Amino acid sequence: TTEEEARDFLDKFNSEAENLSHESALASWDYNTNITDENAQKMNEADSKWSDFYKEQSKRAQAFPLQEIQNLTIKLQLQILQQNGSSVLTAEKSKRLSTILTTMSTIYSTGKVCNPNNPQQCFTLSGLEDIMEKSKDYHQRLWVWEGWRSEVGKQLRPLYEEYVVLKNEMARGNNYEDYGDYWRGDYETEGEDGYNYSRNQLMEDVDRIFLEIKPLYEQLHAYVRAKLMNAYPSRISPTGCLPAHLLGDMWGRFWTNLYNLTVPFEQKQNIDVTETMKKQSWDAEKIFKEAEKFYLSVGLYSMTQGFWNNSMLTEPSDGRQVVCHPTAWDLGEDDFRIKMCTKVTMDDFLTAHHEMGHIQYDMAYAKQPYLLRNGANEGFHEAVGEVMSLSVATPKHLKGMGLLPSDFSEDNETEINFLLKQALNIVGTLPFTYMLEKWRWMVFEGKIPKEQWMEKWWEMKREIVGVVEPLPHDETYCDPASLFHVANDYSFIRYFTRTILEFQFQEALCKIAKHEGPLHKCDISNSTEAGKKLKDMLELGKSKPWTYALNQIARTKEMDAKPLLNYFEPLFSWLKKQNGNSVGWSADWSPYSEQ
Amino acid sequence: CNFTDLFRENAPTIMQYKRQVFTRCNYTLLLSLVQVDEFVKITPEALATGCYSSLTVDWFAFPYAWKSYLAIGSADRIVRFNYNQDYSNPRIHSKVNSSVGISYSGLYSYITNCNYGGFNKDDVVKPGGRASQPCVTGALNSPTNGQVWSFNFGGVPYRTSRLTYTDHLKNPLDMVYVITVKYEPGAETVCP
Ligand SMILES: *[C@@H]1O[C@H](CO)[C@@H](O[C@@H]2O[C@H](CO)[C@@H](O[C@@H]3O[C@H](CO[C@H]4O[C@H](CO)[C@@H](O)[C@H](O)[C@@H]4O)[C@@H](O)[C@H](O[C@H]4O[C@H](CO)[C@@H](O)[C@H](O)[C@@H]4O)[C@@H]3O)[C@H](O)[C@H]2NC(C)=O)[C@H](O)[C@H]1NC(C)=O
Ligand SMILES: *[C@@H]1O[C@H](CO)[C@@H](O[C@@H]2O[C@H](CO)[C@@H](O)[C@H](O)[C@H]2NC(C)=O)[C@H](O)[C@H]1NC(C)=O
Ligand SMILES: *[C@@H]1O[C@H](CO)[C@@H](O[C@@H]2O[C@H](CO)[C@@H](O)[C@H](O)[C@H]2NC(C)=O)[C@H](O)[C@H]1NC(C)=O
Ligand SMILES: *[C@@H]1O[C@H](CO)[C@@H](O[C@@H]2O[C@H](CO)[C@@H](O)[C@H](O)[C@H]2NC(C)=O)[C@H](O)[C@H]1NC(C)=O
Ligand SMILES: *[C@@H]1O[C@H](CO)[C@@H](O)[C@H](O)[C@H]1NC(C)=O
Ligand SMILES: *[C@@H]1O[C@H](CO)[C@@H](O)[C@H](O)[C@H]1NC(C)=O
Ligand SMILES: *[C@@H]1O[C@H](CO)[C@@H](O)[C@H](O)[C@H]1NC(C)=O
Ligand SMILES: *[C@@H]1O[C@H](CO)[C@@H](O)[C@H](O)[C@H]1NC(C)=O
Repeated sequence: TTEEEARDFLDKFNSEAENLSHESALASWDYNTNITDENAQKMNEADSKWSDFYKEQSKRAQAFPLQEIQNLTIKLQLQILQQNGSSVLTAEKSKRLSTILTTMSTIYSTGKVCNPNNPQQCFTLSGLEDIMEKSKDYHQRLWVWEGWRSEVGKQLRPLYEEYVVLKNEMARGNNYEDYGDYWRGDYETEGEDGYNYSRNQLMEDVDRIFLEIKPLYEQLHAYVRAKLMNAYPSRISPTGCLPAHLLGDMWGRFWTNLYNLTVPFEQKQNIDVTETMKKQSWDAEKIFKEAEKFYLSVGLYSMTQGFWNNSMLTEPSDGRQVVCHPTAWDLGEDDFRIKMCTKVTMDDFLTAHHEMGHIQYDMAYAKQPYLLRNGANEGFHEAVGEVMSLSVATPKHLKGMGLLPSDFSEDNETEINFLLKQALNIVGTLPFTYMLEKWRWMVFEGKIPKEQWMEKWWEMKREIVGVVEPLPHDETYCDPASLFHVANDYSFIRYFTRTILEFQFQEALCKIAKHEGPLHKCDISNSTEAGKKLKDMLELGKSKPWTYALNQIARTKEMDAKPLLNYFEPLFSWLKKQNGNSVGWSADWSPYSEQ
Repeated sequence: CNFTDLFRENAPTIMQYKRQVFTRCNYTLLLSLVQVDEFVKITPEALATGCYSSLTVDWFAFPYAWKSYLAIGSADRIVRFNYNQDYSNPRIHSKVNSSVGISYSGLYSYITNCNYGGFNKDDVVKPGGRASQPCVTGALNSPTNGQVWSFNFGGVPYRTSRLTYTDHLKNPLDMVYVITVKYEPGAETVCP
């Protein structure tokens, strides 16, 4: 009778959890759209009510052991609740870990770097990021990059070192080998037949993807190097790695700001629809209404009346201050909202659809039990939104919406510029994500001595992404922690996963749509078969293993890079013609070793 | 034509301004009874005489010093959420002596902000049209300090704020009378 009692328990939990979730989500939404000292405390108190509830219910959940229960639906919901987390640690260790997390976050957020050649000038991180994405001055770029690492990396290293040990002890308390293993568990699923995925299997598939994407990256790297070598003459070897501070990114994650240096065809113009929208007198209302039609044309869900009346879709003129950053909200009780400050710009024409795509997924699994109201994997949540975003960006859609001339067509030079711009955001970001996630995993696992944490980080970076730091760090430095998602407790594999899933989903939906052509020309709208198939997967949430949810679209059990390589197939061929024998890089090169 | 109500005790606010249409009646005296400070398409001397299809006058309390943005070309809050004067059918600023029953009791206010829906659309006044009731109701329930409050009317969320001009109290006060004359031929029912 354990399962029967567990079922009654979960139904009671889910009912109260929804009511408390609504109060907290609403208080948070109201605060973000109305910043007042009166709303501030209000939101927290609402959050605490849910938290106190969740922990009391956690203790109750542990009265229903998973070994005795046979129904997988019940086991999954209880498994979510039956987690001690930090409550495996003593009061001193629990409080100490919380203190360290707050401290590391603060050091990053309030960090600044001052100009070594003029003490009068100093910039906060926001100003330093602005320099990295814009400046072409080798010197300015160098002192801001170096300074950031010295100013925060040397304050966080000690905190992160103690943070690691404490996170590992916590994970042991929760029956994991280490904290890396704890995070790997987010991909672990229990089930029968072939629908079973292990924590160690995650590592193996990740290595496999890296090797499959690797040759596309090697072609992109040689091309980018060949062009940056002229932009920064005598600073980069014909064969070798790229300087970290010249990647257009403070942390070397994205290469998108290099597009202007690495553009395939300089004489060609890109497509910018902003001018058309202004001439046609578009509003924010037009952008969102068209976003709804896009999804109706795909064959998914309409928006509710509450969505249109309550969401904050544009910045107010009232005088109240608001938070501007695109977020999809789910307040419970079928209350779905999008928060953003929409302008009549081509970028927002893609963002509105992206956020709308998050809502489409959130609505789809609304029929699931409270605890299972999530994506099959965090990678699915984001990957689905991105696939829909690409479908909208595709010129065929823009023509359909009346945003392009009927006499407009693309040549094979335009396609190359488009694909490379995409590659700088999609391909150049992958071996980075892989490298950094793997390094931390080894740190938490305990495969690297503390004194060697830094040395392994840069050796991996030279071999995996081909990026080098111009001035050596003795060891006291902790460069990884200079990034938001390392100083704070965040995982990066989801981003590696998000990208691969995006392409697996895009390709699968294209064949259903019967698109006889390249994936960068393929759209998903006006194919209700593709819409229905996508509906079926989105609806599942966490009631099924992500391997099941993946199979429902891509007919596979695991991650697969082939769809990505397919998308960029014509780019790959062009890059070969440009790169010749320069493909790949020498990991033995470093600016410091030049003299 | 009976104009008693134009200089009567119950001076209105703009948010709830008053108007009276005159027809089939005989209308200089109105200008003699009050003290005029200024005159602003039709020449006021041409307005003062002749036969009209209809004559419609609206009036409300309003500081003389604020006349700068009551005029056409203004995009002030005093135009869009307050009073949008129509100009399709071709404005006297005056003060009223305490010797004339002009009680001017209560508080005199106006709407500064009023919008709704997910796009924060401004519920602006049509020419010759009062502020929307949703705007009026939100303003009545506003703190009067200018803080914007949330209201919900018919299920539709609104944002509204109110301010006053009840500090501008002189014995003569400050009032504005706007006379619009419809000169359409074939009617001519309002004559001197
Ligand atoms: C941005 O965030 C702020 C902070 O929360 C919001 O401010 C609140 O707005 C609500 C209205 O939405 C206010 O509620 C009303 O309070 C009136 C009483 O005001 C006096 O007393 C309060 C203390 O309780 C003082 O703070 C205030 O200064 C006054 O001295 C009530 O009379 C109102 O009653 C109405 O609603 C009830 C509903 O049950 C009906 O029964 C009544 O008949 C009547 O219709 C109402 O309760 C609230 O007091 C404001 N808080 C503060 C601190 O001032 C902003 O509205 C929000 N802005 C936006 C755009 O979201
Ligand atoms: C959370 O921690 C408690 C201990 O504070 C765990 O309960 C113990 O489990 C062991 C192993 O089965 C038993 O020998 C002890 O007698 C239990 N103690 C109590 C007070 O029940 C609990 O299992 C942990 N829960 C999870 C999900 O890790
Ligand atoms: C790449 O070059 C383009 C110009 O072709 C830059 O676009 C300009 O950006 C500024 C803002 O800094 C705008 O004020 C201009 O109006 C833009 N010009 C055009 C024609 O749109 C673009 O910013 C450059 N990329 C980078 C990373 O610097
Ligand atoms: C883009 O397409 C054009 C047109 O097909 C290609 O240019 C042709 O290349 C062949 C092979 O050398 C020549 O015989 C033709 O005379 C060329 N036509 C013109 C108008 O120049 C071009 O090479 C293609 N570019 C890429 C990168 O594939
Ligand atoms: C598991 O529980 C669900 C209700 O949450 C029920 O519909 C399903 O039939 C049960 N499965 C088995 C095998 O009992
Ligand atoms: C979908 O079909 C409609 C006609 O019903 C057409 O107007 C629209 O442009 C098509 N969508 C695309 C992306 O071509
Ligand atoms: C108002 O009162 C003053 C002072 O007695 C007087 O001079 C003026 O003529 C009066 N104006 C009107 C319109 O009655
Ligand atoms: C807003 O919601 C109400 C129901 O409360 C509905 O009648 C109205 O049509 C909706 N308005 C819009 C613009 O969606």
